[PDB]
Amino acid sequence: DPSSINGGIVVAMTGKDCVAIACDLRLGSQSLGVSNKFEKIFHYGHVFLGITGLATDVTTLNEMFRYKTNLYKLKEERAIEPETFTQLVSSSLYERRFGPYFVGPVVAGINSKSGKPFIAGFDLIGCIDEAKDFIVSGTASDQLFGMCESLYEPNLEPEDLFETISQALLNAADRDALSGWGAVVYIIKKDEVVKRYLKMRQD
Amino acid sequence: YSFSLTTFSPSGKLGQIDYALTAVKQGVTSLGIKATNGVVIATEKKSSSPLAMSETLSKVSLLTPDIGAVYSGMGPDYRVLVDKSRKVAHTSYKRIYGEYPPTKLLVSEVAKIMQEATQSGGVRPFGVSLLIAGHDEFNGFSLYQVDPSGSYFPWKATAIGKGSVAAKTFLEKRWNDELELEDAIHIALLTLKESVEGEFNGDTIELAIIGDENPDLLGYTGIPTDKGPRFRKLTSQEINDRLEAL
Amino acid sequence: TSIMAVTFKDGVILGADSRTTTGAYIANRVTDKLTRVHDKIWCCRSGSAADTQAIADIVQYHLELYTSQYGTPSTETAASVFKELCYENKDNLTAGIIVAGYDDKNKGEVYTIPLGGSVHKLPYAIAGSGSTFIYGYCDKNFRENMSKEETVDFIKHSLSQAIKWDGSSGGVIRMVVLTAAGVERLIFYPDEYEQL
Amino acid sequence: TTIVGVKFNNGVVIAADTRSTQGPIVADKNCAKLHRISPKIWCAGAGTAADTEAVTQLIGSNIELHSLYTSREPRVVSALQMLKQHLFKYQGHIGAYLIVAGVDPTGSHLFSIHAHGSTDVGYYLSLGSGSLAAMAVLESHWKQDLTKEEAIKLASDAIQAGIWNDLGSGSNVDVCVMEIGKDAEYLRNYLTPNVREEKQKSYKFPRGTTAVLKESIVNI
Amino acid sequence: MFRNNYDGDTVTFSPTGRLFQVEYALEAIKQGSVTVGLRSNTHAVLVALKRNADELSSYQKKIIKCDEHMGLSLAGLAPDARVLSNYLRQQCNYSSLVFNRKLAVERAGHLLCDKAQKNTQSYGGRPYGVGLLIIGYDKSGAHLLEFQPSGNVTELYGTAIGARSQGAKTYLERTLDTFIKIDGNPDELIKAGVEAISQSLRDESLTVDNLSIAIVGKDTPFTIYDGEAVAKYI
Amino acid sequence: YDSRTTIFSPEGRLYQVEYALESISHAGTAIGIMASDGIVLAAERKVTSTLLEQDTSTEKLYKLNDKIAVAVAGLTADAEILINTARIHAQNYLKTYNEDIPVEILVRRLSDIKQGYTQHGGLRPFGVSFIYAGYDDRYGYQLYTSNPSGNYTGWKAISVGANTSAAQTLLQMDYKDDMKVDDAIELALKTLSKTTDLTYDRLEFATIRKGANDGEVYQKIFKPQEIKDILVKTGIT
Amino acid sequence: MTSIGTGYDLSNSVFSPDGRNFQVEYAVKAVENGTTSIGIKCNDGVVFAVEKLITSKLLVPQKNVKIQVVDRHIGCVYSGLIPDGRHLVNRGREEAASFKKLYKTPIPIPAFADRLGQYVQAHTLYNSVRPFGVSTIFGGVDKNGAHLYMLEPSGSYWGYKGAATGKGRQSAKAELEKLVDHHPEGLSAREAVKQAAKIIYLAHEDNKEKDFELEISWCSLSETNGLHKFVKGDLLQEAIDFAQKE
Amino acid sequence: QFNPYGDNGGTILGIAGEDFAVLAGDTRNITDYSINSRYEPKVFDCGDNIVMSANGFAADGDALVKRFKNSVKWYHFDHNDKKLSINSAARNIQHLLYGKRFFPYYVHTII
Amino acid sequence: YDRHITIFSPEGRLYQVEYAFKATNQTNINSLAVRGKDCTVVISQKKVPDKLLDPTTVSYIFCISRTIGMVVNGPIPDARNAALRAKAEAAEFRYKYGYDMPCDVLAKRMANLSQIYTQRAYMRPLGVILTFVSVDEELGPSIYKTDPAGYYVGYKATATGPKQQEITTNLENHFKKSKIDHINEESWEKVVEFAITHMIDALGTEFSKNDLEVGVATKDKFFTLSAENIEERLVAIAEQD
Ligand SMILES: [Mg+2]
Ligand SMILES: [Mg+2]
Ligand SMILES: [Mg+2]
Ligand SMILES: [Mg+2]
Ligand SMILES: [Mg+2]
Ligand SMILES: [Mg+2]
Repeated sequence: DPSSINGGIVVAMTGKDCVAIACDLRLGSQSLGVSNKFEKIFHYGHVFLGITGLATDVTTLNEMFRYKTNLYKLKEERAIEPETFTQLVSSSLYERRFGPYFVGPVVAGINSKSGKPFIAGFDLIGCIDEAKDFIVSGTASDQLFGMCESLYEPNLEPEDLFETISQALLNAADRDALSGWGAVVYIIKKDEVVKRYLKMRQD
Repeated sequence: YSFSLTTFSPSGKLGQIDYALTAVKQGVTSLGIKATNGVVIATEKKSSSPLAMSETLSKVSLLTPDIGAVYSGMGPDYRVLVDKSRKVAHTSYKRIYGEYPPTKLLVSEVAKIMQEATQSGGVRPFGVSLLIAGHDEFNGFSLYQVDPSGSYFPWKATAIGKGSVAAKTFLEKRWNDELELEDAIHIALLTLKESVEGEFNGDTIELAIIGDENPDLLGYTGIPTDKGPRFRKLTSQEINDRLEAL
Repeated sequence: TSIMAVTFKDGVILGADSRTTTGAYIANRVTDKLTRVHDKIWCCRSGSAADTQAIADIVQYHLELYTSQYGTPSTETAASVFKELCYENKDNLTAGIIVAGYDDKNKGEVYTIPLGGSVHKLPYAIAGSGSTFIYGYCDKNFRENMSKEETVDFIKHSLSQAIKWDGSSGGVIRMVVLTAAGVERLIFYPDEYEQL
Repeated sequence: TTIVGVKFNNGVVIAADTRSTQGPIVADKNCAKLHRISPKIWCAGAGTAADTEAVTQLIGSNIELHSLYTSREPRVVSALQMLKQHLFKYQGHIGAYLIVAGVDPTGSHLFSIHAHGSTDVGYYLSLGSGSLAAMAVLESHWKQDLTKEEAIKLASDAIQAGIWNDLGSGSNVDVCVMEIGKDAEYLRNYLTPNVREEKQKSYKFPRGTTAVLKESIVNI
Repeated sequence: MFRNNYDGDTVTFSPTGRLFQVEYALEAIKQGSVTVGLRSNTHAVLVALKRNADELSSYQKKIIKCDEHMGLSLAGLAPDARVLSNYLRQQCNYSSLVFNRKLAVERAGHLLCDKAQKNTQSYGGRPYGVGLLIIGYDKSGAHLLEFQPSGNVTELYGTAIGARSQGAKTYLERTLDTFIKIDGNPDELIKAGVEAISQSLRDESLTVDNLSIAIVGKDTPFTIYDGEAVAKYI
Repeated sequence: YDSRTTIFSPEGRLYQVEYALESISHAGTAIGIMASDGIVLAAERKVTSTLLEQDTSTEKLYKLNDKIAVAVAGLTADAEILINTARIHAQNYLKTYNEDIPVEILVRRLSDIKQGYTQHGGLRPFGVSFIYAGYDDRYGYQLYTSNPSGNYTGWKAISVGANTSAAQTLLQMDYKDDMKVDDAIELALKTLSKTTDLTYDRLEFATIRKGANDGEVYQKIFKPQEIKDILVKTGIT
Repeated sequence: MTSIGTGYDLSNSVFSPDGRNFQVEYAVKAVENGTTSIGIKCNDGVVFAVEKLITSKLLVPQKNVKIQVVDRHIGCVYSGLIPDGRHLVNRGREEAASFKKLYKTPIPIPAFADRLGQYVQAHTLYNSVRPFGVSTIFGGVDKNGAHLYMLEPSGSYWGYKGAATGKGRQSAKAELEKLVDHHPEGLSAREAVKQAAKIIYLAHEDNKEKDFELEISWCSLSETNGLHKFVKGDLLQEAIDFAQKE
Repeated sequence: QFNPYGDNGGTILGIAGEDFAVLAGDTRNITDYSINSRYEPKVFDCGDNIVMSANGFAADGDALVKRFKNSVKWYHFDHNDKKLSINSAARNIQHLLYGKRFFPYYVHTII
Repeated sequence: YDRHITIFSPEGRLYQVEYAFKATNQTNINSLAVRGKDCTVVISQKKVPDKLLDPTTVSYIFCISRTIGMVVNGPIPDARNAALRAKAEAAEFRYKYGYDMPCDVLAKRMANLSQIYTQRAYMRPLGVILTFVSVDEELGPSIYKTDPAGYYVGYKATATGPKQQEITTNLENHFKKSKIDHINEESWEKVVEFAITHMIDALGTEFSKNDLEVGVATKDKFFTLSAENIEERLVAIAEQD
């Protein structure tokens, strides 16, 4: 199936006045690993989007959303919020109901007005996972579910959230042949965003 | 008729738009007043027969839960714009974002609709001007006029139609940037009272406000994050109440 | 499903079981398969429930339009409209429909429209999965010009037997009576028809 | 999924479980399956989750326009015709399966609707993977002329049957009560009989547990 | 002077209910040269006078076969004649392929009528400005039809259209009792026709260059005589 | 016959285009001035009442993207149509090439749309003239105009709308081939002051300049009070 | 009347200041130049008759048939621009076939009347066509008996006891009226045939200069089993002899 | 599953002489093991001294001969009864056949 | 242009629409509609002078749906164009939305179609005034009237025709006196009688059974009266012994 040709994973988690989102770096073609630097996480203003699945669609969706959000900012005269972007992603996906993009997007961000952390996931045709502890996606989503349900607890400080989402991603990835090969982690607060590249197994 | 019927004349003016405005200037007065905690829009309900029931018609229309409109000029042009405006709010905004459009963008869509009638082949421009009152989370309360040309301007207060010159004048004197909705309602009434020839009660006046959220108009409980609509039209009773203790 | 319609001396009676299944699950045990498309023109439904509801709906619309423009449509005309929809869309419908009506000239009429969209006028018609089991019974017990009571009995006996043998049939027996006096709905419960 | 509908003497009640599943995995353990078509018309869905949500929104939008246009309260039968005609047009490919309930100027209504466009009507209904367990309860405990409190209890018992017996279902009960003459009453997590027990330990890592190659500030 | 206000398009009645654009179309026929049609019970015949531009040019065809049992002659707009006769060819052909049936001449006339009519009731085009004489031989015998720009088609024993055609038309009325009885004698029916068209000559004579003749009938497929083929009749 | 928009006059003139230009010469004046390190856009507002909500609008200047803005003269509603196609064109280019659109390329496309209306289709032309201010890494700071003829030209300084010839004269007078963006502002305000038929409530103002913090390009749509404070410091108070 | 509506009579679908459409009234003037045609409703049927002007002896007798059949049960005859008449009948044939295809029963006469009417009035809606230059008399037998109608260039139609149009219509109408007065109990189809021949004969005195040929058709329950048939042979001659005696 | 093609048997035979040609066919028409007709001609005079047989699926064969005869009719209309030469008939028949290259007449043509 | 197509005159008027209104009086007949407690009655003059006409085919009243009746003031072919359109709209509405089209909703719909002909050059307005009646399931007895300007409104009662101001003032006076907005009779017959009596009064003429036509809406259906029932009504109000 198309959603397991290139491989890769995304996970997002909420913490106290923070959210985090993470992904691996792999792009392969079946068993052949090809790119060691294929990030799966993008941002439009202060809203983050991670995307797993077919790499060509990952790239396409990014461009589509940069396009849509840029127009939004121009017309609305303010940058899009995570809640609103979430609906936009959903309807964009559903528009292709019968010829869908083979993706599993994930949204993370902090609403500029409430200061409230927000995450969501989607199936390939736009169904929204409204859950607000963690969201997982990709070829190691089973592993991720297991890691998150285990390691997660609510209202982690950013420094602690960083360890949690890191260990969830790293350990899930090492049990998946199609994921891994590097990772990036974003810790997102109101006034600061920190990106980090994790050290992991290279097999 | 596959050619524009609005064209430029040697003075550079566009006749059909001007004549559209003339129709507007001929219409019954209507007005809008923006307060610090709300906006009011108002018009007179001239019944073209006493056997007619004016309640069955509505010159003030809800567009979204937070946005309403009133008009001067040709009523049927207005009615049709109202239908189009409600639909475009769903088709170009709510179905994409799951949110109602903010006022200025909805005003902008209606402006497009009107601009198009002044350029497309085989059609006359709309013969109305709208006043549109709204609220949205990031801009607060606003008030716009759209003209037959598709031009729109934001107002603190204004009047349109027949008695608009005197009404704009009255409004210039009484308006300040600290009116509360109740002041704005009161002033709107006093203003409409000049324009009104004939009867003047809660039955010949239409009046709506964009103000606080009304949870009691939601129709359901249980989603606490769910905001009531800010738009409310005043009853005949409510309008008479204010009129006696004017 | 077990559906039939029977002309008699004063008009026509439609009958049906009330069972709708998906697999071996009875999704509806009290289905109403007797569907009205005009005052004294009704139909019995078998086959895909989506298809037969969708067909009857559009036929009701056509006959409403017919009425405001041309006057009262005939039973035949209603059968014509059903047929046209069933025949033209044969490759995408599973609908076995009996059309039954009353009027002052013909009294009762019955048109069965099998899969494929052909149409057949008949003094009575049986249809649906359960009808196979009652071919011989109905042939031996139907008379032309029965009374209302004799006709109710015939259908009760007929559908009771079809329900007995057919897993796709069951529930209550529904009947609609079309005559000059108007439209009458009847119902019979298992404890009545299972003893016949 | 387990959804049910139950009519009572003065309205209708709708209820659902709260588990959504990617295969044998639970994606959302506290999902919301009770959707609003209009203030007093609510629906619960099973089948393809995106189709169920999308079609809900489409009709809700149109019902709203219809209502504004006609200056009338939306009618349940209108949602019914619009939905079934849309689903039929798509020949089953929109995998929506819904129980739609409501009150309007003509009274109180309860319908089911399937992906191919067929509809049923009754006093009590169930859909989704847990519908056989729920229907077993309904068939055991329904009676005509339920009070509101009895129809809530019955519908809530039916969802429970699916929560406990259907692997496709689980977690919490949500109900909406639509009574004639009143505001619809949406009860989110009316029941929460499945709280995780406290874990045996905290898995918070000591800070610095995770190896980093490089670090940098991103500018929004 | 008043007519000038109501004659701009075929979609405008004059205050007395005239369509001047259709009336003007009739005048286009008078700019053509004369052609005659006539018939008995066994044969139908056309005679045409062909024009040249000068002594260096050919003479323009006036007669067009539409099928084995049907053809026509024209006076007026040549392009119009090309359009309408191709249309007839198609209708005859359609009748043959689908029904294995020769198109009746009466039915050919009706189809022609309906097509021309449409041009007279809608904005955008113009009436056909050509006249057609149609001969044929079908199951009900020999036929002659006259087509007008208005679409109106009339069944006649004989007629003439085009410039100076009144003379021939008078001669055909005058000789009616005689020519309709010329049965089993095609050359004699042709002679009557040549004689008729001769009444429409003004200081000009029928030659192997300008004279065109057509005939159809019982056991006689639609045939067109030009050049030396017409000499025996001159 | 001059009602018909895509037919030549007997002098090979296009009347509707010419009349559209007449209409524009009666619109609120807009200036654009290019400095060595920035561009200035200024528009005097046609409409004035005291009850007009001057803040929260800006209806003569528009961002087309992060790097390009326009100033409008003519039917504001006509403008909005073309402004919206432009924003879309700029986004398509970004989507296709993953680069920002070169200013001239965006300009040429809108000019082509305008041109189209002059050659086919029977619809009236748009009654707008645009001054485009933009930056790209190929040509740096740029200034263009376009009018209903569908013509476009590049400028070091320019005006459109009412009193254009009066404005052009002043700009021809006090323009140095390499000024500084703060002077071009002053010049702009002076020139609008010398042709006004002048307060902050009647002005819209924007700049595009090197952010100085650092190496990047910035678009500022001046707020009303900002316009006030810049109106005094240049002695128009 | 102002017969000429100067400035409002130059294109179809334009309302004159008194609410007339002059093009339609002009189309009527062409109908008044046509040959006379009539219809007589009888006891179980309808009869049609038309005057056919023998413009030249070159016309072949009994050819150039004017009365047309629609479906199997409807006759049509018209006066004015004959090709407009065929055009309308072509439309009627499609409408009839289309009705018969969906609904199986032959199109009822009032239903057929309204199909023709809407089509005819559709041609008074736009300047891109002209009105029909015919008045059409038509009808037949259905489940409700005999029906006879006349349809004008405006699209206007009504049912009739007897109908006349064309040049000699005033004369014909007068005889139709005497006929009505004289037969309160009804008129047999055979009788109506003869009486129809007489009437066309009397009307012909308006075109007395030219010869004419008589064409008659009917549709009757007892005579043609409710199918449209041309009156021929002895019955025809019997009516011709009768008409002449008067 | 609708099969649009059939096989009607029959055999045909063309031989050219110095100043003549011959086209022969049997008159039998078949369906599987049955005889539809013992005399159903399949060699046709198409005019202009052109004879033709399209053998195989008789429905396609008939259709092809029909289309060709029509092609002659129009050739004559277009060119004042000019004889269609045999080489010209052949090239034309090429086009009729290749026109249906993706849904072919299931026949063997000889002229 | 502005005297011929629906574009603005310098006074911001639409002449073809104004002229379209003039067309509505061309049939020279008046209608009135009145509401009862539980019915709506529509009445219109019927003038059939030509004795060759079948009077039973002459009607300006139409059964739009099972519940909606319509009476038209204006020429019959524009009248029948509208009648056909409304019938189709009402059928489509029931099919799409699953309930009977309300009278005011049908009126609005037709009003909108009408406003479109005032905005698009190529279509002319219909020269008609459409009075719609029903006993609506939510609103009760209802009268909604539409004009060639695309305007409509609901009415306590209304009248249309050359002598409409006469009939109108006759009704206003009655409704002033009465202090309610409908006729307090349950019997549709009494409501019909009322309407005939007040029309006779306002027009200064008597009527025979052939001089008018009558439609009646109830909760169940809209129906028209035979000349026989009309006569029966005329007798009910006969003041001579
Ligand atoms: Mg996965
Ligand atoms: Mg791995
Ligand atoms: Mg490896
Ligand atoms: Mg059973
Ligand atoms: Mg050759
Ligand atoms: Mg118009």
